[PDB]
Amino acid sequence: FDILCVVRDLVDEEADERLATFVVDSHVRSHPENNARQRRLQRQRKKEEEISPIPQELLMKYIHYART
Amino acid sequence: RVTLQEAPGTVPPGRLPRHREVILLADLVDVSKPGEEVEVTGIYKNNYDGNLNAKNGFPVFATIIEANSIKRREGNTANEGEEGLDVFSWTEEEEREFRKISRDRGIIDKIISSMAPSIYGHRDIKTAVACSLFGGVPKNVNGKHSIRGDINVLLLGDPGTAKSQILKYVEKTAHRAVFATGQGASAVGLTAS
Amino acid sequence: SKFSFGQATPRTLLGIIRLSQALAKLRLADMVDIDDVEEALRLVRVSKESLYQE
Amino acid sequence: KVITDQDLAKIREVAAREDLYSLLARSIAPSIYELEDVKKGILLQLFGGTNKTFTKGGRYRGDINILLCGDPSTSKSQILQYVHKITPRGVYTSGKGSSAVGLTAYITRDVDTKQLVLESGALVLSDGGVCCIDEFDKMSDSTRSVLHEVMEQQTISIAKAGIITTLNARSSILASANPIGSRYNPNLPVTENIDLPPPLLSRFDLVYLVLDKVDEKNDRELAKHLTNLYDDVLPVEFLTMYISYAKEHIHPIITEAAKTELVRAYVGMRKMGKRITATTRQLESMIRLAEAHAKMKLKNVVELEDVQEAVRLIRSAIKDY
Amino acid sequence: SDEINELKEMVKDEHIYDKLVRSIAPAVFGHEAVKKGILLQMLGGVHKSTVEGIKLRGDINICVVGDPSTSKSQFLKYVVGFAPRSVYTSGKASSAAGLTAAVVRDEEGGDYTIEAGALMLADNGICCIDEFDKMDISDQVAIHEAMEQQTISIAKAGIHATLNARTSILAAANPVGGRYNRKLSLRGNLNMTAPIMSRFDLFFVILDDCNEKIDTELASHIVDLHMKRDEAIEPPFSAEQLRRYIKYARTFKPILTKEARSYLVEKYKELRKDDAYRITVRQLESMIRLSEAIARAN
DNA sequence: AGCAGAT
DNA sequence: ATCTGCTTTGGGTGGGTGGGTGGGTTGAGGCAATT
Ligand SMILES: Nc1ncnc2c1ncn2[C@@H]1O[C@H](COP(=O)(O)OP(=O)(O)OP(=O)(O)O)[C@@H](O)[C@H]1O
Ligand SMILES: Nc1ncnc2c1ncn2[C@@H]1O[C@H](COP(=O)(O)OP(=O)(O)OP(=O)(O)O)[C@@H](O)[C@H]1O
Ligand SMILES: Nc1ncnc2c1ncn2[C@@H]1O[C@H](COP(=O)(O)OP(=O)(O)O)[C@@H](O)[C@H]1O
Ligand SMILES: [Mg+2]
Ligand SMILES: [Mg+2]
Ligand SMILES: [Mg+2]
Repeated sequence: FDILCVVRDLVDEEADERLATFVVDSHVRSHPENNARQRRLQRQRKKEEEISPIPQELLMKYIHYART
Repeated sequence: RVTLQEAPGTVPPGRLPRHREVILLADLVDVSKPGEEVEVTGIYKNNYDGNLNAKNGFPVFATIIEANSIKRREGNTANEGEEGLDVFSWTEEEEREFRKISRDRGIIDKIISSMAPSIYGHRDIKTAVACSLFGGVPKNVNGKHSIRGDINVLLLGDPGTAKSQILKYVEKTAHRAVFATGQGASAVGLTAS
Repeated sequence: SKFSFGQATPRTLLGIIRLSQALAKLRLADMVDIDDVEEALRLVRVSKESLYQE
Repeated sequence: KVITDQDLAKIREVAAREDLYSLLARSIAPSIYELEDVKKGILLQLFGGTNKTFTKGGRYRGDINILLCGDPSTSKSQILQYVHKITPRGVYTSGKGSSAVGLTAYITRDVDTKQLVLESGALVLSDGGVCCIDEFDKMSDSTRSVLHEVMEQQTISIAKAGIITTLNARSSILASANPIGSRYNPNLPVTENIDLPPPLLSRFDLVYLVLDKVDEKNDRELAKHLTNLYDDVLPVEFLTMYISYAKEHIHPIITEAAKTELVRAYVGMRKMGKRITATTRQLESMIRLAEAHAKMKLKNVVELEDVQEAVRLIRSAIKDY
Repeated sequence: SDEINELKEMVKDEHIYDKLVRSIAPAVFGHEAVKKGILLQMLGGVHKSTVEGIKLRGDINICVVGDPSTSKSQFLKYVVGFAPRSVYTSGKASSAAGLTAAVVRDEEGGDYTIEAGALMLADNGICCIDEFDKMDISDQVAIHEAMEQQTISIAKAGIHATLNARTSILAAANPVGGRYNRKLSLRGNLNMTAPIMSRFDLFFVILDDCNEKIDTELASHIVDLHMKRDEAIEPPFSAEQLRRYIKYARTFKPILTKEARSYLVEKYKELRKDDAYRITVRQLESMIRLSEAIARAN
């Protein structure tokens, strides 16, 4: 195994504060309720931009191109 | 000719799966391989079969599909919201920009950020996952020495620390991925039988 | 004690009477003599105890 | 190949008899000696308690499960054979026995026709009857799982070979058990000797410990009876017809006096103990046994005597067990 | 038209939340704490998937622990006979598949085939396991992924697949000892391990008391069940009424308000602080699930 | 070789 | 009425785009589940 990543769960009040805030904001973001196809794509893009600097589909194509 | 069978995911639980036969003419041969999910577009055709009539006792015909295209659905359950028969292919304009994104100075770290963004922290895990996804370069020195060129990662953590979610994301993003669980895998299930 | 093969049961009574009946059949007499029962008892005793005590 | 008004009148005439209970008990298995309590319990089991179809509530089983466990010397397969003979519906089986048809529904292939056929096992074929399992001790774990599902849900569910089906198995059980060693040790508890899970031997309505304690008088009497084998009794046909008539027509119901006596007896059996002497299972056992005793008299109502007889058998069963 | 009027009359009630809880499994007696959990499990939570294909669970898993003869199974029996899709099983499952799927191959040439288990058959339903504490090691391990990722991954000779197991588990277990011991903690009394225990949203413990008053009251009710038959059970809402409202509630997809968002973070902080290992990041999502379920009931 | 068909 | 022509048994001197609910059935070797 080239890389070993050990993960620990330690109760730090500030660390718990940030993680809970992020998780609740994510659950709010993923809620289903929150041209027609063009509008759907635009809203999905706006939602995605908030947490990922690069689009996921563009990232998949980029990784494949780099590996090829 | 290939024998298509209902995917276990779609067949109702506990029932037997139906199957059909697909005919792949030139340029479509060997695109699909055994044990893989696929999305076949073709023509539903029927012809006369004497043996089928003899066994059933009624004049029932035999039906087949004449493939017109194939899309590899394996390991892409989370990419169903995408056009084209290949979702990991590029136009001549999308690779004239994969080359602007990449001259910028911090791509090596905007790439690490874009790994499973719905997971809060774990920067080391995301870095390892990105490294494994891009992988090293295999090399055969003089045709005598073989050196591996891929990176293996192990996540050894506590219960609720977003490991399985990272594995699922890597399954989504990789070109060819297979997911296996501890006791659901066998010695010959992995490798070959 | 632990030496005993197994405590006697009604099966043993049925076996004893069965052996006595077979012995009487050999004797060719209807009336089952006490001698046949005694011989059957000796046979059951020597079946196991005779060699176990050795 | 090698019921009538008169039958009904004869049945009423026997029912009106003051000494009906001991009469049926004796007639069940004449050749057995001095096992009155066991015979009485088995007689109650044959009739079976009332079955309840409930709206706004789950189904409540009227069956009685009895475990006949003790030393190998005593007569236990005899009683199972007798019960099989009497029962209007039932099967005979031994756990881990290839000869028996099988306790669970299983998918097979017809050799004659080369087709797949779903074959019901012994438990399903005992629907409405008594399924006597001779060797309860030696059983496959899967068999002990299907038995748990039957005694709990009273149905067997099979979902293999493309088929998803459920089969009714509303059958009573009368099993027999033997000790781990060559004899039953009174010092150790029943559970250790029986070699059955507590979850399993907790489900029998009555557990009978028939032990062959060596006594001069008892051995004398048993030997005298056996050798002599070389109080009226009823023919088996009459007994089975009577049982079928009662089981098909009579449906006894509980009353306020019976409701008072049941509550009082359960409370008394709880207060005896901290050690838990009795559980809510004993209440269901008592009500079922009272219903069966009412059925045997062909009565449509459960009186104080029925509940009192049921407690006497249950308390005695809790007694040596 | 008539049924709709009934539905409106139901929602307008102000006791509605209490009435539904008191109308679950009327056969049992005096276990309102458990009944609230079962009702919330039927309504469930909102199922969400992130903007990158990561799935967040929306099913509530409940475990019930108690001494023998404490109506544990009576709760499972009601659910299977009431819930749309459900499957009653036991930890020591007889079939080869068990709680999860297994591969079985017919004689000679026949290739391997998947035989569904309990968790697969109860897809989109509720899977009731009668004795959780007796499960097999293969299923004990295999239940890890089913409860959280909602899939069963199998890679055997010639066959590999991911099988959907989107089910809510309602389990019943016995104490490690003969009876639940009040001195030890829930961890000590149970044979389950920490990773599983964190996968259950709720835990309920049912004890056995020897009080004379409670004993007489319980005995009376059981006998009246057989005596009066239907007349002994008069829940506020009949089975048909309750099943209709539950279907109506599940069409609601409540969201989290601004005030609740900040509030929900503070409560997790308090829960974590008191722990310092029951509480993990999962308990934060459990409160989101239960909050949605409670909202659906209203 | 017996039976199935075309001139 | 006469002339022209195909196909068996059962078996590999028909085969595996005919299959194994159309019969040719022991022997060995690999795999999952059971232990
Ligand atoms: N009334 C009786 N009391 C005790 N034993 C009896 C009685 N009547 C018969 N027996 C004996 O019991 C034998 C029949 O019982 P059986 O051999 O089936 O015993 P079991 O305890 O059921 O089982 P096992 O086969 O392990 O001995 C008869 O052959 C006779 O030996
Ligand atoms: N609180 C209660 N309310 C109503 N009935 C009860 C109650 N407690 C026990 N009972 C009665 O007890 C009978 C037997 O209990 P049951 O076997 O269902 O309990 P359990 O907890 O599932 O058992 P076990 O733990 O042994 O599996 C049930 O039929 C039920 O009628
Ligand atoms: N750092 C994190 N950021 C976001 N979500 C997290 C994080 N850690 C845990 N989670 C939550 O935990 C759940 C997944 O737990 P999982 O990784 O399956 O447990 P395990 O690590 O045992 O596989 C997800 O719903 C996820 O939202
Ligand atoms: Mg995991
Ligand atoms: Mg016997
Ligand atoms: Mg139970």
